[PDB]
Amino acid sequence: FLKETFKRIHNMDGLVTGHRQVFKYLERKRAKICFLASDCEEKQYADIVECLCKEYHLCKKFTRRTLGELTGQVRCLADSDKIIKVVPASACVIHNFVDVDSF
RNA sequence: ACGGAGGGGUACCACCAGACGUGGAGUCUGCGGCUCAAUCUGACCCAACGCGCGCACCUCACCAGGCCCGGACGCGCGGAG
Repeated sequence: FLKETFKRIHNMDGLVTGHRQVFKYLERKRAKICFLASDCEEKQYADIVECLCKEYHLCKKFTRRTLGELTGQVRCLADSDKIIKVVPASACVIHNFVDVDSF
């Protein structure tokens, strides 16, 4: 599951993408958790995240495209259908947060 | 319609009887010309010329130079590595 609330989040946002955003959201930000891209371009790219997280709230899952799905980071035509390639993301972080059903 | 045709009428944007003026000097203002990078334009008998309701900026159109897109909305492509 996990595919509807993000959308409810996104209308008020809370998810973020790109390396600069996450780190600035990793430090000095209310990082609840984030579903990573799962060691894509580089593990060390994300080992910077895991090391800091375990040194300083999240987990991992293999579903990057979905990360671009719940994220409004794909061109969605008015018909509510897929158009462009679901833009892979990785920064994952969640802020406002406003899951429990999963745990 | 016109008549250096005829007959009736009329009005100080016609005259008689008079008055006050203008055109003469300096100046305010608008108008053609000359000039300039530009001296933004319209209107030319009555029926254009202190008229288009006060130009240091704006007004502002013209002259010499510089920021901005404030390119709505649909199709293809790319885009958060």
